[PDB]
Amino acid sequence: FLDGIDKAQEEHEKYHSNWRAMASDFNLPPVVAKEIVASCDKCQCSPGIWQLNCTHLEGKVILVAVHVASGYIEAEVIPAETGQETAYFLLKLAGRWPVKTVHTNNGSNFTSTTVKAACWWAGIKQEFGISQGVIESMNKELKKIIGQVRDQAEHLKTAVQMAVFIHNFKRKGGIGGYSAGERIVDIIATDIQTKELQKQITKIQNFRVYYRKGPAKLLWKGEGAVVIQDNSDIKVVPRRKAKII
Amino acid sequence: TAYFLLKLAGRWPVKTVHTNNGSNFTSTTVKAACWWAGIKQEFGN
Amino acid sequence: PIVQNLQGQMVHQAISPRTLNAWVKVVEEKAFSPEVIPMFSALSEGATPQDLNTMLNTVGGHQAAMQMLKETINEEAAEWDRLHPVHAGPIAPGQMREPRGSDIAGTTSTLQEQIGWMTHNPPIPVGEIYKRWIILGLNKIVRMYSPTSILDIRQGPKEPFRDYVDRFYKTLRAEQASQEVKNWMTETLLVQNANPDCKTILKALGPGATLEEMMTACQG
Amino acid sequence: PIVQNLQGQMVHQAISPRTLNAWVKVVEEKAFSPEVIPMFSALSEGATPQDLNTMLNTVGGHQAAMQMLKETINEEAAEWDRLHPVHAGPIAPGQMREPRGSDIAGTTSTLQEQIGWMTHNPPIPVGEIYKRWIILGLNKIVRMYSPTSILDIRQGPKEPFRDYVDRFYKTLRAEQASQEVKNWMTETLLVQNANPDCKTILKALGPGATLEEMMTACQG
Amino acid sequence: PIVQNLQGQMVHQAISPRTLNAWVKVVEEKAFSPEVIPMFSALSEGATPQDLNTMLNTVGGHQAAMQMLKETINEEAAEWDRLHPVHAGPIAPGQMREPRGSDIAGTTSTLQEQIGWMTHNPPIPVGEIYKRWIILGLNKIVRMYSPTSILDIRQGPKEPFRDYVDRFYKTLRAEQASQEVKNWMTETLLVQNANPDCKTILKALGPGATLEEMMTACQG
Amino acid sequence: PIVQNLQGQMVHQAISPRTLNAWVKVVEEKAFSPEVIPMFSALSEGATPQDLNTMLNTVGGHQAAMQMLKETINEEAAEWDRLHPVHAGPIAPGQMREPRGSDIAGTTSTLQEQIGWMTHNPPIPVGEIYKRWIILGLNKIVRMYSPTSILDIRQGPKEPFRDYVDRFYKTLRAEQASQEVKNWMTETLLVQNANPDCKTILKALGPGATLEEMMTACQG
Amino acid sequence: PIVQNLQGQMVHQAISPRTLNAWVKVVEEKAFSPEVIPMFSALSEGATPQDLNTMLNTVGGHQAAMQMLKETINEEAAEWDRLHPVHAGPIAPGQMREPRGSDIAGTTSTLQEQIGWMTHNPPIPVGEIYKRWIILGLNKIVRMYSPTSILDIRQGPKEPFRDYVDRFYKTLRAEQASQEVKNWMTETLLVQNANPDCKTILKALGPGATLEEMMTACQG
Ligand SMILES: O=P(O)(O)O[C@H]1[C@H](OP(=O)(O)O)[C@@H](OP(=O)(O)O)[C@H](OP(=O)(O)O)[C@@H](OP(=O)(O)O)[C@H]1OP(=O)(O)O
Ligand SMILES: O=P(O)(O)O[C@H]1[C@H](OP(=O)(O)O)[C@@H](OP(=O)(O)O)[C@H](OP(=O)(O)O)[C@@H](OP(=O)(O)O)[C@H]1OP(=O)(O)O
Ligand SMILES: [Zn+2]
Repeated sequence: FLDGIDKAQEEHEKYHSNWRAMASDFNLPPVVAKEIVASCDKCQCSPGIWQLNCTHLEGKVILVAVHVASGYIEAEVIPAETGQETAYFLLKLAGRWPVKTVHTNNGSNFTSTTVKAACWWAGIKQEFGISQGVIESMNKELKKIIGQVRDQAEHLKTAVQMAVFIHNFKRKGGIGGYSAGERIVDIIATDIQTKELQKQITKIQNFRVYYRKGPAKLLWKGEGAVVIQDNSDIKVVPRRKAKII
Repeated sequence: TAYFLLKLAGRWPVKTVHTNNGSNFTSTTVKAACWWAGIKQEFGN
Repeated sequence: PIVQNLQGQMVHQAISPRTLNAWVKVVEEKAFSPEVIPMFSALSEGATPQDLNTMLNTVGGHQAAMQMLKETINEEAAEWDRLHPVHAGPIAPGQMREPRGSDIAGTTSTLQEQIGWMTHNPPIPVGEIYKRWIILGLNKIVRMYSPTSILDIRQGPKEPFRDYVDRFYKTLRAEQASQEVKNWMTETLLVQNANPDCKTILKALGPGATLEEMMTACQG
Repeated sequence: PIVQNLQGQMVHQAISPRTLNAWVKVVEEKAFSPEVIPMFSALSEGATPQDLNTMLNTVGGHQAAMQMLKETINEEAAEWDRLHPVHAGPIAPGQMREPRGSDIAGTTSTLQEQIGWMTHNPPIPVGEIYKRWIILGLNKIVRMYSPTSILDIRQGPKEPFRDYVDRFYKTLRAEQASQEVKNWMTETLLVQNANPDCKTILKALGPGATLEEMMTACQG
Repeated sequence: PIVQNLQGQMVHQAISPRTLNAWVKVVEEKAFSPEVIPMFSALSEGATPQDLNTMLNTVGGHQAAMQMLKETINEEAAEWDRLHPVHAGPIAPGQMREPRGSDIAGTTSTLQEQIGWMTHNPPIPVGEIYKRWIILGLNKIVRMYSPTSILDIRQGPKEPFRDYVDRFYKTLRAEQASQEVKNWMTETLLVQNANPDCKTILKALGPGATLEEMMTACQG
Repeated sequence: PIVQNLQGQMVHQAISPRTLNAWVKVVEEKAFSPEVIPMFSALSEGATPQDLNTMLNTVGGHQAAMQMLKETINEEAAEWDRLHPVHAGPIAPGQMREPRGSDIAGTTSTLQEQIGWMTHNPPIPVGEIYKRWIILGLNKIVRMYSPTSILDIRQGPKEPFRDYVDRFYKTLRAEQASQEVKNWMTETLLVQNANPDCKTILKALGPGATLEEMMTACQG
Repeated sequence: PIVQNLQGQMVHQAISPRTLNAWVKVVEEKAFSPEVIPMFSALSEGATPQDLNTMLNTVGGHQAAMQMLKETINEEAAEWDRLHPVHAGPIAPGQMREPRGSDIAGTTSTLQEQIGWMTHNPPIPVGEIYKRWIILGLNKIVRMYSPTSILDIRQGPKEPFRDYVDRFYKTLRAEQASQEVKNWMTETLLVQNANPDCKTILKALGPGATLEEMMTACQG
């Protein structure tokens, strides 16, 4: 806040970011951030769930992939519509992020030989036909930020990359006011630590609980409740009628 | 090179970078690209 | 290649390795873009049909177009054989009869016959006829490799029209229409298929407006 | 092109692949900056109009510039036809009549006509006239391709005057005007729109001094 | 360029594209370091002033130094004209008048006049003089690109003396001054700007000693 | 540089740009190592001192070595002037006195003086003397740029003899001394500084054994 | 090197930088495989001993091989001195001193007397003798760089016979042997060391069959 108004103005003249981003990053009250936004003439699921789609912009085809559970985006303008570039983008996004499922349509390029080879090589599950409202809203938001930044852009690729860079970091999301990158980092880190801790205790703790049936294994005991799993089915019972051995 | 640097910035947050003195690394385009993203450019660990 | 000696006589020479290396690398780098069509005539000046065949055989891959051009060469050789009456009888010393289809194709005529025909008076531009046949084959190959037509191209609502007109002319050069039709389309299509503001400015300018004034009027 | 032998005559030669490759790569890489204007004259000395036409045709992309060059060549050919009307009467043996506009453009004239005209006594500078027409076309195309004018160059507050005057001279050289007008620009506009501190320093220095004092004055 | 026939007379030839490409590449790629002074003098062993101008104006970017050298060339031409005015009166047949300032600058004189001057008896190395003029400007150009002075060089606490003395000699060579003052400063400023340990070691060796003993003591 | 002419008197020749490009490339890519000594003599055969200075100034960076070699050149020139009788006074046409200490360095002598000296009868190999002075400077600066010694190379228990003898010979060539001491060290140190197994093998082989049987016995 | 002038006589020339650069880079980067032996004989044709030793010592790396070949050159010089009687006596015009072992190595002789030997009648092929000595040394050093014997090549159970026979032939060529023993080995060893299935297949095929039958039968 100490002389941060000047920095906020000099960075909003270049980014045109939302008021909450300036408030959180630069430690400014929301009122002055909203005033800065107004004063600008240009402003008024599992982690593997990824959706890829094709859009048309100024006579150019663009393939854009979105992380459904975190809002992360990645777009690239394909020069000539062919499945080879679709497969190249798929393998690049696989090499940059772990993906377990693909949500695309039944297009010819989506079912290309190279795309199928790449998806089989990566072991990614394929699901044709599809939540889409979030994809459409992100598409319109990227279109409007592209329109905003096109005045200072020379080519389409640079403008698209600038829009992606602004959207993924300089835009606070929903719950908690966290950007797409923060959300995806948080969710993948939490998944990693939870799976580590879950795999850590399986070797040590092994108890057998009888209820009402069979030798089920203890999963969680406390708060007057026993949750267990038997025959790949999870059952929750009260503390009564449950013997722990 | 500036396009690749912009892609890297769009994927991960970068604050500073150390690089050698190659001809393409000292060009005006990469200088403008790092001026945009506010990358602390250092030549020369 | 056949290069005239300095204050001497035209003597046949071997093809330089670097020229054919450049030809094959530019063929493999580009997917038979129209710009390679003039470049061919920039590399095969005064070359015997045997040299043309040797240069043609250097291509790696893209054999469908090579088969198509070979078929068109064969049919053109048949047409040349059928249109020109075949002289029969003794061969005059120092000269030779009209080349056959396989002779103009260069697959049977020896180098000595090619040299004799080149030095024959009146001149025999058999190599030039073969080069023109190859040019026609390359034109139809470019038509084969055209990814889209010209009448279906559209201009983006917010696209700067510089790239629009650039790609419009790039696609236009690939067209195999008559010159008058080309003039008509380059006068009507681009002015009738623009953005509303630029099209309004152009129709205000009226007909007979050169493309320089066309683009300077729509500058933004 | 056509090269002169050691104390000999002017003999034709095929186009060197290195020259055309360098030309096309420098055109692609350097876009349409003015510094390519001299390079063209470095790669076209003693060359036939056919060679210039081939070199213009080899470059791919930017087809609007090529179309504008073609139309300017056509109108210059019309001007040549208009200033030198169609001659009549038999031509003496060993001589060829004055080339038409199409012959100068090279669209209807074979290389043999160029060879005859170049070696004719007195020499016919058809190639030089075509080169000058291409130079005028390139001048107008680089005037067209200039991103902005010269009267709107604004110096940033934190921007040092080094790159400011560099781009000011870039736009000045990109502008086509008279030598006296350019001198007036370099005398007034360089200081009339500078940063206020440098403006005051230059006013303290006094008009009528070399720009070396200007660059050594406002350092920092 | 200007060459001599084998046991014959002097002739003029076109400029090799390779040399111009290498010159422009080496100028643009690295920097405006002092090694441009030898490199340029290694690519102009005999050429007309028009050739020098063509080699000069092809540079892309950094037009500020180009304007500096153009202004220095103009003032040198003016001073040459005022100190040695071209004598008036009749001109003897078979010769031509003395080149003017515009002639040595190459702005107005044609290539034929330059060739005639080079082959004249006695020969006029006017273009060569022009080259030396450019050299003078180039010196000032290096003064443009010196980032520091001859005194603000200091050795870091973790910086070995190798790159320290390398930078010191680089800045000394970038300095345009007398040789005697350079010798005076290289015998004194080296020890003053050195880390205390090796500084005191080399002082114990003896002041004014050559760098051989200094570097043998400063090892590690 | 200096080119021998076909049954004719020698004439001055410029330096090919590729020669300088290769020289600067090999200087930059590899640090100061003995292998640059032959390469130098492979690019400066019969070259004039001016050409030697021009190619020496082309280097970039490492100016400390350049200053050291300039100092050694100056001291060698002073010694040469002291040992040979100084010359002065007028000389008959077609002849001139021997080059001074500054003339052999090329800092005051012009190209014409060097040409006259090399074409003199009998010729004066001043260029060869300057080249051998440069060779001595290169030897001493390669000795300067050798970090490791000859008496410190050790063979590891698992280290093969191949790279051991390789580095031994690297250091042997990097060290400048008499031939006899080089033979003594290359006969004694290699066996005296090896693993015990190969040491006993070589002792069994006996003194004075050839290197081939030595290394085919130590191998394994 | 010494080259044949067009319709002229033998003329000495320096080594082009391209040839030596290509030689050193291919030697350092590709291998010490025997296929480099023809390459050398394709580069040193019509050379001089000075050029031979300059090319020999320029290449860096693997200096143990350089010392080995120097030792073999010294021993071959001793052999030449001892087998060929040394004729000591007066030297008359039309004759020069007898070639020596050190003269063949180009150590005690300079370039001009080597040229005189080349032009001397009767011709003295000292360069050819040095080249064949280098060939013998290179054969010894390529024998040194064969890590495996010829009797230890065994086909792996899962190893395809293609690369197996390829490396078998490579090691056979690298092996120093006569023609008849090579024929015996290529007739016996390959079938005596194959996989059992192809072993029985080729035994069923029987003798008197070329490698085509063996390779068509061992597939699968
Ligand atoms: O055009 P490329 O296929 O890449 O080959 C070039 C070309 O060599 P050629 O003229 O023999 O084909 C260069 O010559 P120019 O482009 O200047 O006409 C040459 O340059 P130098 O001869 O001056 O070395 C260069 O070599 P380099 O890459 O070392 O600069 C070499 O490339 P390659 O060496 O890779 O074949
Ligand atoms: O040796 P050649 O087969 O006759 O080819 C040469 C050679 O070029 P390459 O080494 O690239 O093949 C010359 O280079 P130098 O050997 O003289 O260094 C080159 O001269 P430039 O590279 O300086 O242009 C010359 O070209 P030109 O005849 O134009 O002087 C060119 O001859 P070609 O043009 O016939 O290939
Ligand atoms: Zn805004």
